[PDB]
Amino acid sequence: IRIRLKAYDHRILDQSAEKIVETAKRSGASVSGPIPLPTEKSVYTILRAVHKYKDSREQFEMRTHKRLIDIVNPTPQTVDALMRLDLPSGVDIEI
Amino acid sequence: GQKVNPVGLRIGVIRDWESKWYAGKDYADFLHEDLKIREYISKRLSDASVSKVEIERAANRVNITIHTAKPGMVIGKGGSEVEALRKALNSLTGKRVHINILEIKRADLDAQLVADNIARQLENRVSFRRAQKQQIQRTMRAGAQGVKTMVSGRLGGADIARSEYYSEGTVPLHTLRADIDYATSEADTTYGKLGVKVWIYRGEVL
Amino acid sequence: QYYGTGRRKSSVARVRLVPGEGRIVVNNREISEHIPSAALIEDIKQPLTLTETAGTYDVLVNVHGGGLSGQAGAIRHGIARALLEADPEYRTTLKRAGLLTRD
Amino acid sequence: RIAGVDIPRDKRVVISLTYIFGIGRTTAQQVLKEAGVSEDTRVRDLTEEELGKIRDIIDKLKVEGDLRREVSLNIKRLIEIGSYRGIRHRRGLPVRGQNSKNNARTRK
Amino acid sequence: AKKSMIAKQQRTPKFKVQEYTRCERCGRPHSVIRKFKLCRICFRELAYKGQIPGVKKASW
Amino acid sequence: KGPVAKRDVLPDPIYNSKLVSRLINKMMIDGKKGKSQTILYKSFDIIKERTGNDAMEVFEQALKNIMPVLEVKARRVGGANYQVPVEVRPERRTTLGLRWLVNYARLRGEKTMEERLANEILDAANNTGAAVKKREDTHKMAEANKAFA
Amino acid sequence: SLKKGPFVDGHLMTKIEKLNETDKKQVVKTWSRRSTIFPQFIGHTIAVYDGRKHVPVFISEDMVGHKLGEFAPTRTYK
RNA sequence: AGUUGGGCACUCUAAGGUGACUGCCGGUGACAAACCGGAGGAAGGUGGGGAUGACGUCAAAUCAUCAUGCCCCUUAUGACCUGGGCUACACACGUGCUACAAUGGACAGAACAAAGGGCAGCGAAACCGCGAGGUUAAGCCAAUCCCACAAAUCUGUUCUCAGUUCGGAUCGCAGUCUGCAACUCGACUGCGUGAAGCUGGAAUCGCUAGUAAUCGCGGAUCAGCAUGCCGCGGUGAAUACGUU
Repeated sequence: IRIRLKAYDHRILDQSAEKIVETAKRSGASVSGPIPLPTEKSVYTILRAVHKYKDSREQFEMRTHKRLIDIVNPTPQTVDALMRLDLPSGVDIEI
Repeated sequence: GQKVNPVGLRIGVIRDWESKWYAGKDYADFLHEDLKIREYISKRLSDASVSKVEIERAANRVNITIHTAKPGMVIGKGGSEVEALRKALNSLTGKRVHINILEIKRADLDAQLVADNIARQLENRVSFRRAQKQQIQRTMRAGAQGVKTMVSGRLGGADIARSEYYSEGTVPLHTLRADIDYATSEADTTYGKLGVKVWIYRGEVL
Repeated sequence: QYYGTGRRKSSVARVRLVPGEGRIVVNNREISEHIPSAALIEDIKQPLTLTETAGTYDVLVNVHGGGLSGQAGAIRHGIARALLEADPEYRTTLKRAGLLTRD
Repeated sequence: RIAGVDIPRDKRVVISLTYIFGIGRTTAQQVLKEAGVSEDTRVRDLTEEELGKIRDIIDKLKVEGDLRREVSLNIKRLIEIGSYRGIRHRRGLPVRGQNSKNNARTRK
Repeated sequence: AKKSMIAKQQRTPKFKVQEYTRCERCGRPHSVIRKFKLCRICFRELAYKGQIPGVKKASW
Repeated sequence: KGPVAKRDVLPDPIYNSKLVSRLINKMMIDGKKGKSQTILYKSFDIIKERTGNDAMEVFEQALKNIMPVLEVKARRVGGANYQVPVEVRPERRTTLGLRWLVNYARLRGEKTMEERLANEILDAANNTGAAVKKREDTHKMAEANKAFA
Repeated sequence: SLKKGPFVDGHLMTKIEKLNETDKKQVVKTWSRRSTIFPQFIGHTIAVYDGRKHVPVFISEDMVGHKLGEFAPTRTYK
């Protein structure tokens, strides 16, 4: 029961993490807090000009934030609660 | 080599994304689909003065939010418009599409709407010297700590083009907390193509 | 077991000072077996010589990252931190000689 | 001695054989391992038996005897029949294939 | 001479190795990225105006 | 603007001294400080073996014999290009000594550097090394143009 | 084609077979400069299109281990 | 074999906070503004670095990213296909890489990293081949598995500056991969050759600190191609008198 939540901004991931943790704990999941997981970022160095001026460039950043949540106790009530969770698209839940 | 688009700079800090979804193995497909959707809806509602459109993917489900400033026209009879829109969007995408509409209070503060109005006025043969100051005063009366307009291209004078600037108030494009709405619009006229750049300063957040 | 953190040039050192004779262990190895160029060694020993701690404490260190120079820097930083945790009486001696800057 | 002019003055047996047209570094070791000279010696400080073994081993190989003629024979083969490669070889141009607007100037 | 070459790229060639990439927005070669499938200029312009959900300005 | 200072490793495992560490810092090609350290240690060992004298005293004598007291800068008085002698500060004297030592040692030419450095140090301590010749040449240059000061 | 065997076009192979089946004929116009030269191609005069025109070439013993384009320059340098 | 039992101390990781702000003392000073030093402090005087580039000049560059008025072709300046060419080469010039050497050559043993990519994709391990590489194939949608066996460095043998065990250019032969296809026109490997070069004149360029210099690693584009561009780490200094 390993919930892999990955998002682009922590500002949204924090609310989803708090909500899932609360929903799981209320029944007895014995779930550990949101486990901070290392981020993965990819850079895209790009020429800012059209034709000339190779030296001029612009760098855009890819940032992805993900955190793990593990549930120990079966407590199928927790699974039922998890099944009915509706959150924004930035979470991309994956068990 | 001059100022960068403020919108492209404030993103990730204060301004929110105009698109939100984690794409698994289909990021390019989702991107192109949403680009096609935006182009379609823009060329369809151009007569409705639409400013922006955000989209969210909900696992084979699409949610759309439209900021119109005049939804009465976008809804029309209610079922007619929503159908003509959602049926076509589902046909293009092939999956479920859901639509939502939001009204805009004080439409004079939206960059895209003001830019489109100025482009229409210019295409309507209205004098820029008037339109610029008129829109500036309208925005200032609608509530804004700073506004600025730009008009460049063949204004009908001669084979020598120029760019005009009109503004008032504080417009600190360098301040990283300004929440400035910058929008560009094009106006294809009989003498050529004109470009309008309008960035509006509504206020900062502490 | 006086513990002290040490970092330098993308390196990390976990130093724990235990009562012994002065035997220093680096990832279950000796000083020379892992750190040639005795210049670094005497540099690592600078905090141990400024104060009277010749052979009153054994050192067990776990290092990771950086290079030999950065590893020695993190090692000496952690040694200084642990020895300060042991006896803060002479904090001025080390501060005058550095070891509390984290370059 | 070996195949002609010898160079046993002060070069080790491993590198002394390199001066011969047809022997490099690896081939020198391949020969000396069969000869059994330990590859740590100077040619002038050798016995008649070891020298004879080395000379026979070299005679068994193509060392400066037929290589300089086989190369020219192949060159003529690939020149006499057109062979744009061979045309470049004859004209004094790079043969393996390289751009001409730049370096590879070693051919005129 | 853009839409013609666009249809060319769309049509499956005799040898699959002939296939290549295009922007699909302006139809340009020369640095169309695979992940985004957009060219340099279009990619920059779209990233500026809110689109491209995850990408932001880089700095470090 | 204003001036600024700088420091380096003062101690040294063998031949503990500030100037020895400064020299070790010099002759550091491509940042390979370990190679310079090893070469200097081997050269000092060769100095102490070839002669029954401590390398410290020989090194100090060579430094003092190489220390250029007077420099000669450039002063473009119109189309004259005059050269004016200059009093060298002790730090500048030491830096010039180290520079000349390293340069003439690498210029000597031998099987290995350590031998060149040992020979150069021995000659300088005897007031006969190439660095001493450079000192004498600089002193003569300063003398020729001493009329300016 | 290195270990897959010598490479050759199908049309050129069919033409060379129709040629060698009974006897030699006039020069053959072929645009394939990539195809190799098999041992059976000896005596078959063929004209390679070097971009400008079709240049005839006669195959021989020393021309089996190479390709056709080796005997059909595409650029002129006097 | 950190694998296992046990734990979340420490490192590390990712969220919220504190901290640094001329904050305090001495001195100078118009008492202020401001400056030198000092103590506390991890950080002292915009701490180090990146984005943030005003009005305007250069009718600077781009109709070839896109659109674009005017003019022009329109059974053709529009459109389809094979091959060649875009890689030419008498000579010169910028940018970058390799050397001219013993701080090094060749060989043997040992050790420290960071960052990032991976689904028709990365591909361990095994077998085979003097080698580029081929077959089977675990694992990996990823802090797990792979890319990926880091190099400089240390420790040992040896060469003594011989156009050399430096240089490998160039060349003949024999193989490997890619892809319909490698001659014109790719890369890599083994055998043999090894050319010039012995540090470079006019003059000129970059760098005031983890900088230069030096040695490697990954990535985009990509079937295939990297001395090119971006990023990361390892070793790592000297000067700054003073504006003539």
